[PDB]
Amino acid sequence: KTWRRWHRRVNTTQKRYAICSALAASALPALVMSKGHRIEEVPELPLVVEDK
Amino acid sequence: APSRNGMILKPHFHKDWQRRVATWFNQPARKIRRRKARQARARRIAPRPAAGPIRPIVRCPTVRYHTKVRAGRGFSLEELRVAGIHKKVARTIGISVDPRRRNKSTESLQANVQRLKEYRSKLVLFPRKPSAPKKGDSSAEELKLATQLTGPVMPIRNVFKKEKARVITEEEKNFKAFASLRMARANARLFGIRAKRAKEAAEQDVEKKK
Amino acid sequence: ACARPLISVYSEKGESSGKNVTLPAVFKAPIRPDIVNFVHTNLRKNNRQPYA
Amino acid sequence: SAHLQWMVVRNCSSFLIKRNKQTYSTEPNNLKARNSFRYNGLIHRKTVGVEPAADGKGVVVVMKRRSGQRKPATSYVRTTINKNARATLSSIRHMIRKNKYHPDLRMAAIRRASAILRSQKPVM
Amino acid sequence: PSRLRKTRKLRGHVSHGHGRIGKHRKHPGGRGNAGGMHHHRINFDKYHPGYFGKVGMRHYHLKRNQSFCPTVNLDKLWTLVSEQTRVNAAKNKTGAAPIIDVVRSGYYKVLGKGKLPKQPVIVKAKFFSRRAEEKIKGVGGACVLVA
Amino acid sequence: RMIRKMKLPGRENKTAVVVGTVTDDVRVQEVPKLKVCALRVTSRARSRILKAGGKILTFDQLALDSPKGRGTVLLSGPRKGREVYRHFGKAPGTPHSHTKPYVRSKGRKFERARGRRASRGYKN
Amino acid sequence: DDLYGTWRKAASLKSNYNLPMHKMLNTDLSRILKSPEIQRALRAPRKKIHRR
RNA sequence: AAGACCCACUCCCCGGCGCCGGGGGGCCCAAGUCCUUCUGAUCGAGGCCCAGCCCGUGGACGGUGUGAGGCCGGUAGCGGCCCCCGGCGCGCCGGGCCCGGGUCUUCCCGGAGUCGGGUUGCUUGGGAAUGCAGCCCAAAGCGGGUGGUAAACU
RNA sequence: AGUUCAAGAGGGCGUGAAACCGUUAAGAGGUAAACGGGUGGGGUCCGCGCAGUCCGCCCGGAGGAUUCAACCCGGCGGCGCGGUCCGGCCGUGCCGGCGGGGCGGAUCUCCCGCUCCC
RNA sequence: GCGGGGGACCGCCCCCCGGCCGGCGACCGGCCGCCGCCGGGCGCAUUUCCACCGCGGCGGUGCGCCGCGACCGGCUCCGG
RNA sequence: CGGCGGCGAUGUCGGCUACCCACCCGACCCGUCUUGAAACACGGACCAAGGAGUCUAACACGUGCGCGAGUCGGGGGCUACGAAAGCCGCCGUGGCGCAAUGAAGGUGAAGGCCGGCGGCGCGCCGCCGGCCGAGGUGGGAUCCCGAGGCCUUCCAGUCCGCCGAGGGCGCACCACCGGCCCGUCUCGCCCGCCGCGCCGGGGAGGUGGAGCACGAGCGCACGUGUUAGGACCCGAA
RNA sequence: GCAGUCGGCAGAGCGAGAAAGAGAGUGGCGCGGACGCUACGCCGCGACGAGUAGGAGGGCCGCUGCGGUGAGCCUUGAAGCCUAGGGCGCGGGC
Ligand SMILES: [Mg+2]
Ligand SMILES: [Mg+2]
Ligand SMILES: [Mg+2]
Ligand SMILES: [Mg+2]
Ligand SMILES: [Mg+2]
Ligand SMILES: [Mg+2]
Ligand SMILES: [Mg+2]
Ligand SMILES: [Mg+2]
Ligand SMILES: [Mg+2]
Ligand SMILES: [Mg+2]
Ligand SMILES: [Mg+2]
Ligand SMILES: [Mg+2]
Ligand SMILES: [Mg+2]
Ligand SMILES: [Mg+2]
Ligand SMILES: [Mg+2]
Ligand SMILES: [Mg+2]
Ligand SMILES: [Mg+2]
Ligand SMILES: [Mg+2]
Ligand SMILES: [Mg+2]
Ligand SMILES: [Mg+2]
Ligand SMILES: [Mg+2]
Ligand SMILES: [Mg+2]
Ligand SMILES: [Mg+2]
Ligand SMILES: [Mg+2]
Ligand SMILES: [Mg+2]
Ligand SMILES: [Mg+2]
Ligand SMILES: [Mg+2]
Ligand SMILES: [Mg+2]
Ligand SMILES: [Mg+2]
Ligand SMILES: [Mg+2]
Ligand SMILES: [Mg+2]
Ligand SMILES: [Mg+2]
Ligand SMILES: [Mg+2]
Ligand SMILES: [Mg+2]
Ligand SMILES: [Mg+2]
Ligand SMILES: [Mg+2]
Ligand SMILES: [Mg+2]
Ligand SMILES: [Mg+2]
Repeated sequence: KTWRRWHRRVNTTQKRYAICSALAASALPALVMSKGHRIEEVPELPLVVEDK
Repeated sequence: APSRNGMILKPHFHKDWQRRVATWFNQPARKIRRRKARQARARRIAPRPAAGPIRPIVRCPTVRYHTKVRAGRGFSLEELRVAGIHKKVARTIGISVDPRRRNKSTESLQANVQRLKEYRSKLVLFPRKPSAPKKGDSSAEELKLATQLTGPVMPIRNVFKKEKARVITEEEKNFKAFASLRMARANARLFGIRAKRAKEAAEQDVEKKK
Repeated sequence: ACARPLISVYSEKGESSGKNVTLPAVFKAPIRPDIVNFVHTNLRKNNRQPYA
Repeated sequence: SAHLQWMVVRNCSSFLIKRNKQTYSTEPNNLKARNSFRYNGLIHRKTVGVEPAADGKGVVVVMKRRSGQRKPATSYVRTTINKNARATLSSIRHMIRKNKYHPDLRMAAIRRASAILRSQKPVM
Repeated sequence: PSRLRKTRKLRGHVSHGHGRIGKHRKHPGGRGNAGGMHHHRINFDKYHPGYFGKVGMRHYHLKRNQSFCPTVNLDKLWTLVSEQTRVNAAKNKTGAAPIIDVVRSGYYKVLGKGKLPKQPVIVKAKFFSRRAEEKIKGVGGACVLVA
Repeated sequence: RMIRKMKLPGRENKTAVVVGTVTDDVRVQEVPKLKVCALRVTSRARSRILKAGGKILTFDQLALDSPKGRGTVLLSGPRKGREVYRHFGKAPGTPHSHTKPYVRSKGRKFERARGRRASRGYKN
Repeated sequence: DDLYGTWRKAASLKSNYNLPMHKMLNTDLSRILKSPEIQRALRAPRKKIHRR
């Protein structure tokens, strides 16, 4: 049927929690290399380029 | 058949409910279409505010909500009469009108009258013929500084009369709230029967002399 | 944690500018891969067009 | 910390191979290529790696530096050793033991130096 | 997840967890709450006492907003106001007691459950409990009826 | 509950340890100095304890402070505090059984007539 | 730092959100275990294999 | 609504007409068939330096002898051009409309075989009858209807 | 014979399974066949088996190598706060204030609008 | 008098400072010292390092296939 | 074993298994209903492909996550994938939770000590003030104190760590005893005033309650169970 | 049971019938040392193992499709299918 529950609501505190945890993990070099991004020559992992 | 300890349930699924099931897969489509209709309306009435006309302050009835004020359908005809606005020009300069609404108290009447006089103070009225201004129309400075207002026009807020800390008096320290409530319920319950008893025992005792 | 270092902000040509932004505290959040995977498995069902 | 990064990557890394009732980690500085907490080459503050040199002769040894942990460009220090086998093992054993530099990886690195050097000596 | 369901482990077993003797038939016992007075009477009396029968007066057109009276206890009475409201009243010496209007915060009646902290207060409510008003008088304070 | 359990005579200068949540209680007017270790502390409870001059520890800090838990009071919340236990017990519908039944709604026509009044057949 | 906040300050661009709290603060289990405080309280290890 | 007393502006719209600044359709718009090599065929594989082949607001897709950002159609772009149909402004001719608010005084005002009642039948959560309909009775005007328990008084 | 890379793709033609059938090869055959356990025999292929293992240290033998240790220069890295070397940065640290600001508060108190009053 | 503006207070946060204290092992520099490594010199062969040889010894692992013996130890069944 | 032997390149070595054959022992054909099937019980000639506990809603309990006396934006609104995600707080309306009980009118969750005064005859039977204050008993994981003691020539002599007779505070929880709230019953004396009434409030003792007695809920996800739905699939007259 | 891989910052203990400290102070040459530890791991002892209906656990058993990942495989040959070939796993299967 079409009226299978396709959609799942997540609590807002948990959605912000997961954004916080994923951001926090995107600053540790082991976890992003274990994700497989080739970063073995980037000069700093929270890689902030200036606003130009 | 029921198992052990559990709730007795009455699901209302004994009809042919699956023909009349209303899925909401067009929910963001309805939201996105309602949004575009809202911006099309706001673009069409270009200096007039987007939400609509000004709505009065009404007290909700029916004791759960009677501390809360909210926006009513329209300003009533006596509110427009005290504000000195014609009931047919009100809807042309953007005032909601409710002919059906009575007033029962002075204060809500006066609050919505002051709302009308606070709104006509903010009303920037464009001249009807664009190259010729007229008598009551707004001046060319507020015409050039006219903007389209978003949200409700002067939105309605609950104001709370905050009370400072007072020294408690002996009269309030001697007032018995629970006793006064119980006696109030008793007097309201027994007003008619005590009046009947007093009238009967007053009129029937005149048989002693008549 | 509570120690927040000084991230260097980089430029167009990739060398380090003199600018420095102290690290945001969201990068010191608890990294919770079970919660991230829960949020992912429930939010990723929300774009699903129905089939029947 | 390292134990936290391990509890993240112990089953969900891209270097994880789980085939034929075995488990391997294809990480660059993983001596023994073993998915372990001890032999993981990414999660530690101090790591040793051993791999063949850029040219086909010699063994390059990799040491992780203390300061720039979040800075992968200047993080690893590479040293090519092109000596005889005994001298190369003496150099690696002195780099690990005399520095006290992550000392449980001493003969994993020594045996990896021996394996790369044997692989560099040609077959008849 | 259908892959964590019991039906995946039941592939290969003949009766699918419902027995060979007494099978999975259609509705063995009636539909819904059938036989609640006849053959499910033991369950209905053992777990739902009072299900059958008719008690009390009818009230034909009940308006639930009419009997609306959300209550508050005296242990949460100072949670309606801010903390500086309590500590300024604690430190001052004029006896200037703060007012708590519980209608303002959203309650109509004050019942008195907890102990009330030793400082004066003026409490406004539509109704009061007897124990609530006597505890406010005991701590020193006033009960003010509002409508 | 944690206030009164550390209030007992002989439990001064000593750490409250719970392996659950320290939640706030708003029917509390004065919060004395508490040294607490817990898994989670709710945000207002942290504000109240830290404004009271107390310390909030986590279990890794507890392990470094007292490795054997000396100077500790282990505490628990009410394990029958959940509303399921009011439904648990003797079956409601047996004599002297003060067990809450499962009702869709509560009211005068919801499970009040037959087995619950002497007038409507019988009372247990 | 204004979208998600620090721990001392809430989120300026959210209604009521603060950074989530760490269930343990020092996650360096090796640094915890070989620190002297625990090691003085440990008993002697039994490292000897008593086979059949 | 009309009369009297005051206050107060002469601009709304129709029929024609010309002039000024969204929609359909059509035609188009970046860059490799470079050098080797595999093949039945390459769109595969390697290379293109000191511009790290070229374009990239285009690396969606389809077709082309496997597999294509660059072969082709397309894609992207507040990109172009030509028609068409509007909508939107100003201007002219003819015609229409020659209009209001306040104060006081004097007048006027309402829908019937309908409401309502009884009964019958259906319907409703509507329970001494929620609604509808048939039949019978059958209105009033400081009246009528409603005010979720039938009825009388207020 | 020819086309095609391929007819081992030939106009119900990609792949072309199993049931079933034909033929070739091999083995067998009176308790219907078939099966489990245990061996044996023969085949098919496999081990590219068929004089059989290297590894580390030491001794000896001749051989080769501009080669070891130690000292000089330079670079890199690791490690007593080098008790109390110099300087920074950070603190889910605190105290101080002739401080300079944002936010919030059911904490208190000079101007404007508005409503009666001559 | 109402509503609003102004001010004070309080709390928290941010930024200047003045001072302790902690960390730099989720977060450093400079010199000094000790060490290790790399490169380049000097060193020059009773040292070092390569590759071969002996049916060499030492220690580990296995013998290509088919076998046999010896003693040790465990469990058993007997016998003198 | 610091003991040995034999055989080897075109006919031999090994290959437990894998194809065929031989032999001894075992061995009745599966599925199903049934007390009992190899059954003279039924279905099944063979092969391929399809083919049966699902989804929605509700409830219960368990478990996981987030926040927590709260929680939740699901409906609305603002700003290719994206119909997603982010935000709103003067969008928490509202749901469930924080309070129950009674048919209902309704009511609605501790008290003691001290100073003053046979009214009666609260020595007893209220209000003026102050103080202390949310119960107890038994068991109870943990934790606290410590008579003494844990040797290296021997007397001291200190600090740290460990052990410990005994004594404690006692988590959660259980059992019991008191206490408090609503219904109802019995007994009995008072207290109040804007109206002193067919008024209002109180006490003691039992007793009915799905209560209180210093919270534990809400949302989401998973799993089982019971249902309403075609409801595991096929089947009527 | 094992975080004790506690190494020229060394000293390599903790199976042993008998509560506890291989405690600390002060007076009377040659640069060496197996393995380990996916802590959801590894190791050690002891006892046990029938199973219909039924329940639970583990599946590096299998199919399809999606989200990540393998600088994966592939016209120097993918899927599929056949096989007296080699094997692995208790088995599903590979
Ligand atoms: Mg059952
Ligand atoms: Mg609108
Ligand atoms: Mg079974
Ligand atoms: Mg069956
Ligand atoms: Mg079952
Ligand atoms: Mg059954
Ligand atoms: Mg039966
Ligand atoms: Mg069923
Ligand atoms: Mg019967
Ligand atoms: Mg190419
Ligand atoms: Mg293409
Ligand atoms: Mg193509
Ligand atoms: Mg290309
Ligand atoms: Mg092109
Ligand atoms: Mg093009
Ligand atoms: Mg285009
Ligand atoms: Mg009906
Ligand atoms: Mg009436
Ligand atoms: Mg009535
Ligand atoms: Mg072919
Ligand atoms: Mg073909
Ligand atoms: Mg074919
Ligand atoms: Mg033959
Ligand atoms: Mg036989
Ligand atoms: Mg059968
Ligand atoms: Mg039978
Ligand atoms: Mg059978
Ligand atoms: Mg027979
Ligand atoms: Mg049959
Ligand atoms: Mg048959
Ligand atoms: Mg099939
Ligand atoms: Mg639950
Ligand atoms: Mg879409
Ligand atoms: Mg159940
Ligand atoms: Mg069916
Ligand atoms: Mg079903
Ligand atoms: Mg049918
Ligand atoms: Mg078994």
